[PDB]
Amino acid sequence: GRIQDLEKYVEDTKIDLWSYNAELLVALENQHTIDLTDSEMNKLFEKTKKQLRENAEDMGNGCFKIYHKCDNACIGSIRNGTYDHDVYRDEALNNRFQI
Amino acid sequence: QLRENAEDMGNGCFKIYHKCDNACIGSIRNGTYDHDVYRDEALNNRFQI
Repeated sequence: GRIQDLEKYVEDTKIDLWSYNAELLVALENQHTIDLTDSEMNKLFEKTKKQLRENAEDMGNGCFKIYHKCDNACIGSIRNGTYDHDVYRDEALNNRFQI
Repeated sequence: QLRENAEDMGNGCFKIYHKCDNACIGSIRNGTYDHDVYRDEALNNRFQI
């Protein structure tokens, strides 16, 4: 009777609370991961563009236009985060703002 | 606020293209800085030939 009735209550209480509680935990982390992943994408994205003082336009689909013959070393340089803007800057601008 | 008067140095830094006096530095701080007054000289400096 009565006693048994209350621990059935206690049981269902716990499972319900935990179920919802877990449901939120899961969903909150999923969002967090998806955020963190694409944010790091954005962070790498920014790193490139920030490094590229002026030599990069924005193509319109996460693409950049480089205004100098950029050979394997050069392409690899931007990847390596060592790329000097100065060496090419002048020719990049004559190309970019051509008359 | 900085229309044509700031590059991005690459470490949360800006390069202003006019000798910018204490008033000028303080102006950007104060959020009153006109771009126009200096804009022309900033560009001749920035896109020098």
